[PDB]
Amino acid sequence: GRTTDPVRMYMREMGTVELLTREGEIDIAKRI
Amino acid sequence: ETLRVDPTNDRLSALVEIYRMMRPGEPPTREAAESLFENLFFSEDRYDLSAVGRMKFNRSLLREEIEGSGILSKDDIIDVMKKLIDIRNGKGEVDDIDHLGNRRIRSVGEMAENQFRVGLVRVERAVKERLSLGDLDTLMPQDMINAKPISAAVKEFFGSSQLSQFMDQNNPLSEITHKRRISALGPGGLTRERAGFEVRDVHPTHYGRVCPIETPEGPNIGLINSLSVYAQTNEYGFLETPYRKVTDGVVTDEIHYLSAIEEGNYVIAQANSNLDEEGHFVEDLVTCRSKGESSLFSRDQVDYMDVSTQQVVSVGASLIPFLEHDDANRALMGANMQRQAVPTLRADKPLVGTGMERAVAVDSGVTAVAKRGGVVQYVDASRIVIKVNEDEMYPGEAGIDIYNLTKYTRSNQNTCINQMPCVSLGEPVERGDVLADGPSTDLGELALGQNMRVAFMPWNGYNFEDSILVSERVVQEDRFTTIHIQELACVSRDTKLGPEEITADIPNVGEAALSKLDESGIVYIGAEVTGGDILVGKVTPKGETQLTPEEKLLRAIFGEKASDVKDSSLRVPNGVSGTVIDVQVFTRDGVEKDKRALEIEEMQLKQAKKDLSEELQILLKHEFEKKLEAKRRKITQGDDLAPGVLKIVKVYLAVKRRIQPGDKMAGRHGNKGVISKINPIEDMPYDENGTPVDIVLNPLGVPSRMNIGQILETHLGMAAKGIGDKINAMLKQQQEVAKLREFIQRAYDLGADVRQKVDLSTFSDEEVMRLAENLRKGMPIATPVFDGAKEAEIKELLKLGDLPTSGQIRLYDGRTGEQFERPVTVGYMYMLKLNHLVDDKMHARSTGSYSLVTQQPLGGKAQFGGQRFGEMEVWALEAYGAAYTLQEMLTVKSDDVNGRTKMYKNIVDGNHQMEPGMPESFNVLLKEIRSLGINIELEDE
Amino acid sequence: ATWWIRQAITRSIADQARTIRIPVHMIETINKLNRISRQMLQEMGREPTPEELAERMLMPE
Amino acid sequence: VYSYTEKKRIRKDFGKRPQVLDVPYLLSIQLDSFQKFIEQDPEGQYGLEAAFRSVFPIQSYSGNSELQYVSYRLGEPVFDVQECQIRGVTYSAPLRVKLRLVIYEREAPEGTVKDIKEQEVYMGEIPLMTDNGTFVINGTERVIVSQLHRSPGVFFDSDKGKTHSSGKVLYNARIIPYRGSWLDFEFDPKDNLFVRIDRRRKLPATIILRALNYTTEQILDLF
Repeated sequence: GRTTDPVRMYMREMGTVELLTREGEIDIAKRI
Repeated sequence: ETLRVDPTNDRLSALVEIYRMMRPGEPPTREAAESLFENLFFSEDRYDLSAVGRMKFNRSLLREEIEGSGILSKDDIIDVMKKLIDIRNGKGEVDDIDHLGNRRIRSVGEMAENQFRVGLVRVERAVKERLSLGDLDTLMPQDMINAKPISAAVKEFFGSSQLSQFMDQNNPLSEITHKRRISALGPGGLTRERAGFEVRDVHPTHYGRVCPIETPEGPNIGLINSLSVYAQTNEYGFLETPYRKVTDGVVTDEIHYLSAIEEGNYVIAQANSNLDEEGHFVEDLVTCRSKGESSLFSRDQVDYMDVSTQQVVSVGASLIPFLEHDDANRALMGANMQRQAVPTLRADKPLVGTGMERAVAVDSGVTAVAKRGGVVQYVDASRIVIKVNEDEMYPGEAGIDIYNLTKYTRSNQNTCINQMPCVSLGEPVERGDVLADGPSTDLGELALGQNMRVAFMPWNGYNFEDSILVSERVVQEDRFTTIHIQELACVSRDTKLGPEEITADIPNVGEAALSKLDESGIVYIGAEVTGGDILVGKVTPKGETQLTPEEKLLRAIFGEKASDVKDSSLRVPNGVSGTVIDVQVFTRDGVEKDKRALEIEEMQLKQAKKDLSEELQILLKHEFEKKLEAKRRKITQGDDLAPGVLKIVKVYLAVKRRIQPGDKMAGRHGNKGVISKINPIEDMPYDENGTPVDIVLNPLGVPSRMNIGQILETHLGMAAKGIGDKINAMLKQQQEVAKLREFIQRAYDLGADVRQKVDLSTFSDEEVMRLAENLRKGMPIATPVFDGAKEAEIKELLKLGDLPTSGQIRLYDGRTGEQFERPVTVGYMYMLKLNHLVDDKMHARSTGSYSLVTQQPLGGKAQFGGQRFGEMEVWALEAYGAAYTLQEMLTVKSDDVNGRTKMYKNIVDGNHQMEPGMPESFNVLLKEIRSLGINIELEDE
Repeated sequence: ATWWIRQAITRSIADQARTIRIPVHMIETINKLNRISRQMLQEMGREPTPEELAERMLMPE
Repeated sequence: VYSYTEKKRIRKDFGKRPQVLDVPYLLSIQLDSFQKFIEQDPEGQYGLEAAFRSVFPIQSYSGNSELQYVSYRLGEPVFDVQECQIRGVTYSAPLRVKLRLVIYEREAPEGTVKDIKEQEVYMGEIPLMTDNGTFVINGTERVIVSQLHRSPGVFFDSDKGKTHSSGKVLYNARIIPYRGSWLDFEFDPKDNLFVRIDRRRKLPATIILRALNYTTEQILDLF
């Protein structure tokens, strides 16, 4: 439904992204 | 229809629905919803019905298994739903929440266990977290467990919780009635703000388990009920009361404790039901109570009978003679008051009691009861030594018992606790006998107050509404005088400017003020101090005074030096005037002990050695020397004080408040009263023999509030004192042992068939003499609560003495000597001095300290603050035309910072005028609204 | 990243967790004292006195 | 028969009903409770033993390292009652618990253990109770008053018609556990069965049944 708890909103906005895959961080560092 | 309205279709849909309900905003997911649901009710870690919970659950559903699991089950939930549906349509009764079969009792042990378990789980979290990375030999089960959480939980519960309060210690009765107190408040109960009337109300199941009348009147009435005399607690925690099993028609002597739910199943006879010496009821029809109501039943219909006529009331309410003659409101007030009687200098006795005094006095650990019978070997004001009888002697021991009496020490209410031996040298004492009388106790009898010769008549309006007129003879005998030991602590901390000192050199005080202090700056023992005298001389360093001009000039003129230390000595509170009976000095380990601290320490050591040495002399040596070294270390080890504090000095003052107008006195029948005048003896009404009446009480106070108990008590006490006076007269002339024996024996018979039998034939001549000597002050009488003495018995006892049976004599006015018409009722009533001394309540303030945020005076008599001129008082002033009075009340006298100094100055030079100004509280309000986003200002500045 | 995140979180706790702020070195000293007092509480049985910590720790007392 | 302290001054006694049961020890309510709490029994029924058995057996999640409780004892109080009152301290006894840290060999579901470390550890001080049912916490004599609370179980407490017009009675049920969340069932004026979890919105009653792995057919079979 709806909520006012800021931590809940942060958990919602952040949990959308998949965690990661190994060699993904190396590729991202390569892009940087 | 619920299925029709049910939006869910599948288990997962329902799980996510309950997840959304429980945790809105969090996107539901399969694992999260399943885990939440399983943990709500079906995981032993986060859900548990105690054995009592399971028992009540199964019983409510009519199951036949009294045990089970602490977690719910599908069968349980569906059965609950089925029974709800049944009660909706079929035959089902809403459970009575106030039923004492539905309310459990939580005691100290259970609550402590729960809090300890909370600490255990919150340290279990940490121990699991640490075990998350297991190790082989780098860890021990001493690093993984922290004591701080468990200690914090236990200390928080025991010290700071609603259900652990300072012990009411101004009485044995108060102590005992506080110990057995039932409260519905606290963590897990109701609240006084939103409790509701239904719970506060008394219930038919309270019979024999909770007193109906002992309860504090006020915000929490019906929530602080007190346990009944005979009430017990089940294994589960439901109050149960005793009953004597009734067979076909015989009242057996076996006792069965019946819970509230078990009471309804049977019909129970009343305690006031006659028996024909064989257990058979004299009357075929008897009064009983089956289910809430009462009615008449045949003799062969009852299953149980009340154990005694006392079991309905609590201990406090069972000490009121003729309770059945008092309206419930007045009995409630009388109990709540006699809880507050202060122990007097000499506790005399209740001349009219209910026989429960011995039980209350002995049960409360205020007296020293012999643990083993024997012969008293050595008595002393401070200790008793018993030569145990060889029968009770254990083989490998010396049959010697030493009781160390508690001398004058402070109670929680600043009253005096002091034990006096009540046995003489060489007397035999059996197990359970009282050796020393505690505060407000007499030979093992509870004695809350004194029995005073009272008379019922107006006497010139000096007892107008409830005021009491007291004779000077009452004050002269010091029979309402009390002792009020109290503590005063002086603490020397370590300030930034330097450590504080307790030196005797105090500036700005003459030699006389410092006469009482010794060289070390602390008062002597036994010094008689007065309000304002210095007890402990303390000075705090100071500097950078920033002296104003026209004061630097004065110092230069008179060549004096501004001291770098300001006086902060502990002075006796104003008004208080007593003698210093004890001084204690606590010194921080690193600090160097002063002269007085060493002198006290040596006295403690010699006392400790003397006590231990006396122990061994009267009576093993190995433990003596081991104990002596242990005691010696404890005395000089150094105290663990708060941080910063260097040394604490405590002074004990022993005040003696005698009596005065404004002191509240009260009887046991809810009859309050405030002493108004202390009359000279010659002015009190007196009888034909010239004996004045000690107190004069208004009779108009009786009929309005239906407490005839006081009148009946007055008559019975008059009869008792008549018997006592007869014995005293027969003793003043050495009549005989035989005459005294005959008269005393006749006194103990007194007509009606009373269960008590006293045969003086078995009393030795010496014993009879002691008995009579103990009765010459009046014959103590017991009047059980609801089986008291009938008025005819009172008249008969009055007739035993030569007193008139009407209970009323003819008095003469001491002022004029003219007989009062309409003979008045005189007798002996038990008066108590309640702990509402006017000395503790008088308070006045011209000016003093002012609150911090709001520049207003402070609270009552502890900060020396002023009275609260509340909103309703402002309305009262507004209703009058008093505008200037109101203005000065709320602007100059209270808040205007510039206003009050100018008003003080103006008064000092006799110019009664004010410059009102603006109260500071309004300025605070303006700055506070402006601290929001609101722009509030004053127009036309 | 764990090193840096723990560093940031704990420094924030040290810097803005108290109304009367106390410096990081003093917070470290307080934490060390608390840890050693806790250890001595169990290794001893009742409590460590401030002098007793002058031995387990190496401070002037 | 009269005790000597009663032979000195016998109180004349009116009242006719014979005393069959004498007044019991008036402080039993507190002494018995704390005695159960403090004394250790060879069962989990009461007290610290019950608490330890309930919570103390430790398992390391996904680690299989266990810490278990053997027994406990109460050390001698440091200070006496009068000494505690004078100095000002809680009259407490140290709580020494005998713990055993057992380490399981990796890949040992059978229960094969590597080593056991049995040590006795101090766990705070629990205040003791004076002979007269009193605790002294900071030199001041304190008393813990017994509490009267709703017993755990099920209660049906239909309102008295105070909610909706016509004075229609709405029946409800409530499961009160010693620990855990409340489970309430209530009716609405439209005559429907609703579940409420504590401090939570109303939901249709059948939701809980569906959460219990129940289908519509068997639900109607039960009801």
